[PDB]
Amino acid sequence: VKPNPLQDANLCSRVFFWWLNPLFKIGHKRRLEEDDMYSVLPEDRSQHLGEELQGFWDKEVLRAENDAQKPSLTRAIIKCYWKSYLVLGIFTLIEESAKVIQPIFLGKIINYFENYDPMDSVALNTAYAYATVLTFCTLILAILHHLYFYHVQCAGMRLRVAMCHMIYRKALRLSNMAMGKTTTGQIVNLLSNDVNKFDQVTVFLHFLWAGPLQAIAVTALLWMEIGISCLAGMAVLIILLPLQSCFGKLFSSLRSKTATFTDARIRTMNEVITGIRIIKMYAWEKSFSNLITNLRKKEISKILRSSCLRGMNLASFFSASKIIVFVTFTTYVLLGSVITASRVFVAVTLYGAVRLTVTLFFPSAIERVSEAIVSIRRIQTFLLLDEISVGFQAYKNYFRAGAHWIVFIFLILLNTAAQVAYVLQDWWLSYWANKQSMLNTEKLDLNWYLGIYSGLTVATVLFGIARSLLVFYVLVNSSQTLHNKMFESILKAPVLFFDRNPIGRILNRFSKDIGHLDDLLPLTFLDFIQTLLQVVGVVSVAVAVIPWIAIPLVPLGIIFIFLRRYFLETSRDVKRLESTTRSPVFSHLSSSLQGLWTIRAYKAEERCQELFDAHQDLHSEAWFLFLTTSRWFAVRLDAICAMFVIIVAFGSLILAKTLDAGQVGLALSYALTLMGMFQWCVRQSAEVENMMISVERVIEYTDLEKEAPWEYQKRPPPAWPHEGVIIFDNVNFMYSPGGPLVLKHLTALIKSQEKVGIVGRTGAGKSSLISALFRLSEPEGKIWIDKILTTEIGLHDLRKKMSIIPQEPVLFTGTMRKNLDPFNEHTDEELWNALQEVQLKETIEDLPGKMDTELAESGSNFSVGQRQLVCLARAILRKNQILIIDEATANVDPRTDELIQKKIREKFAHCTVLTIAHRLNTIIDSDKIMVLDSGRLKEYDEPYVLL
Ligand SMILES: CCCCC[C@H](O)/C=C/[C@H]1[C@H](O)CC(=O)[C@@H]1C/C=C/CCCC(=O)O
Repeated sequence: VKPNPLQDANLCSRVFFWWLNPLFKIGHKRRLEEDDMYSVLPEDRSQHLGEELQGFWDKEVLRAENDAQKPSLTRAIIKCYWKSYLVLGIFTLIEESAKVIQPIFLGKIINYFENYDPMDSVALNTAYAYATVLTFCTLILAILHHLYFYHVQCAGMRLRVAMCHMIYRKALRLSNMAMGKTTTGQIVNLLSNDVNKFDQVTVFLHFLWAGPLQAIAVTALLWMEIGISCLAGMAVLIILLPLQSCFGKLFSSLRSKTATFTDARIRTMNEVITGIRIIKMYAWEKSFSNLITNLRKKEISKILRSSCLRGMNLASFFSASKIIVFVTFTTYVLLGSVITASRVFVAVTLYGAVRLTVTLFFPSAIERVSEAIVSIRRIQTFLLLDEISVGFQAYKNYFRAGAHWIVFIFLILLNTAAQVAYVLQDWWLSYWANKQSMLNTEKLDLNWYLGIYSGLTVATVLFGIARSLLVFYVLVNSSQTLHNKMFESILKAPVLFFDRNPIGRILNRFSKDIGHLDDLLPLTFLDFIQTLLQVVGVVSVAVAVIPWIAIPLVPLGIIFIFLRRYFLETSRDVKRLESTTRSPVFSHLSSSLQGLWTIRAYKAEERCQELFDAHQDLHSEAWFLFLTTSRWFAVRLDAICAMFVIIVAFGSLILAKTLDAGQVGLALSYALTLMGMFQWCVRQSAEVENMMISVERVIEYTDLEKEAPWEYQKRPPPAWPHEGVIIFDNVNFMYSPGGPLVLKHLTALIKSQEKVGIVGRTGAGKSSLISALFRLSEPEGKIWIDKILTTEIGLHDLRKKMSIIPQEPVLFTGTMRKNLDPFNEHTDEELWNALQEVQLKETIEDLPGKMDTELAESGSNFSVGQRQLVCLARAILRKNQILIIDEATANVDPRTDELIQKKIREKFAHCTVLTIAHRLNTIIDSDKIMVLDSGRLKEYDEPYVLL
């Protein structure tokens, strides 16, 4: 088979995942397909994860049913998986007591500088010990965390694989009564949407008892340094939850109404893309343009506000750590105390450690657990019922369609000032401290020192708020202007581009690509640039204090660029192995649920269980690699993220003779903040470059074929239907640019007011004479129509004067006044006269409005007879001279067809008609007939000679 090295691998070799290199050495050159991924451990099969839980649940049900109570399932899980989490809790108890010891040994190094005598070696080694205790917590946090994370992630897939097994095992004991009620759709939703929530629960399960413990320890440590003034920093940290939950539940409404706005646009686009051969022939391209532009305008007007909300939320998350420190320290200073450099940065670090975890992790865990319990209750209710007896162009084209480059020069200067203020606000405190220490009572004036601080604090907020809104606007205008180009381009592409491409493709494009452009890109771009600018400030602050930390940074910045590619090469292959191996599970489940009776008839109900186990083991294999390949990278990254700190600290120590406390504390407090942002910065770029493919494929349009224009300048006479004389020549056809000809040398002669009929063999080019008059596909040759050609005149000026009668009518979503006259150019009584002349006046009398009778379901409420009648009404009201009749007889014999034929024969004042048909009897009494052979034509004078 494929023995995996996860076993037979000593310790100190699976902490760095040293056993997973050959896979990368292989995938680097060959694109492993399916047979290069290892198997699973023995204790990860389904037969081993399904039987034990089934036994526990059966024992629970028995014990319960014994005494009068209701049985539960959340007690049969915990009875099996308690030792695992009992052991996993020790670590999270050990790593939460390390984020509290760093700031306590950071405040003891700084204290060496305030009291510094160069000729004293008994107090310099103790500082080295303090700094050494500070390099053992970073290793724990950064290196030993990625194995505990893998294990707590693997502790969920076991549950998710155990549930599905018993679920399926239950789906083969159902009785007829209980089966006919529930639909298979819900049984598959159980497995496709619910169990998939057990992979995130166990991750967010320890933030419920380790969140309320960290805050107490931190607010008890703060009291020993500064005092009561700590409370003034914990009140600006509990208000954010109220002031954000309500705003989010307000935000949801905008999204709801935006969706209910945009659904109609997609519906109308679906209705347009199908039936384009009728619109392009009736010249009705503008109405849809207008009633699409309106909806798009409304959608944009409703999206702007949501975008502003999200931008303000991001800007509030950016600069919340500056409103706490300002208040607490202005209070600590106004009460009567003095300021030093050993308390400030300790408090800074503690605040930064608390606010993040509390306000970002405590809320999500509750939602996760609630969803999990809901899913568990659903599955429980199920299990108890009865049984049986790219490139840079793709960025320019997307950024230069948003605004002039002046805006791209303004937002740069707007982004490169918020960070400057973010750093100067902190530098001011070090300046204050170093000026205080030099005293011996000539105290310090508070006005200056305390006003400059408020100024630096306000500028940050203003410059952090403006940027988000500006970026959002600049990035939404781009989509706003691309969609219009796309739409206006599709209304002119010939029909050739349509019959080869399927509707689903274009519609999925218009929906999903635009959704991505309008919803997700700006947020990711903004977060990425923000988290990328924070790091540069950290580095530039650490360098300016110790210029000798620029020599190793270059060796450390060249390994990242190669490692990223060495990983991404084979990281973009496992996703395919996951998806393609996941789909067969649902496929087999659906296939097996239907064909059930044919299974119970025979005593073979376990073979399918073996097949299901086999089909799930492959997904287990392909999922066991995702976690390991995601963890093989974070360790190497955290190695650097942690070596930086060691370098900084030991440099500060071996250079204690040429600096002071303020700047070293400033450097350390910024270096101890690098373990969270680096991962996010390196992780968002992946999503960005993944979803830019929609941008790429959208610009595939905006540059396509383009037929002749709609209107020239050589206008025709005010009325040029005078004498319909459609003469012909040796013109030919070409559907494809180099395809076969379906018509050869059709030189004929049609006279004014002469009803003509065309007969032939179905498939010999009988339905191709239509594509030359309306010139859908520009043919070769000459076609004179009343002393003038059809090639030196715009399409509209021609298509508008030749009325067609299609074979299969179609109705459009709207009133009964639009389908007959979308452009108001006639009078109501005229429409009434036409309708009553087409034998339909009482049919609309029944309905309420008589001018607002909405019809839907693609004209399903009427019969083909009424549809042909209303089309004849269109033709009548149009009142043209030429008339092109087509027919496809598949209706019934009753008075419908007889009446339409009588009307065609009597109503029209013998105005240049020419008919098509297949039934020989339909074409009778005509003047001249056309027999269409397999590519030529041999007509005769009258039907009296034909037979
Ligand atoms: C500004 C945000 C700083 C904190 C983000 C933190 O570094 C999470 C990073 C992500 C990144 O994909 C790599 C990694 O290990 C984390 C993946 C897990 C995310 C969900 C649980 C995060 C969780 O434990 O809560």
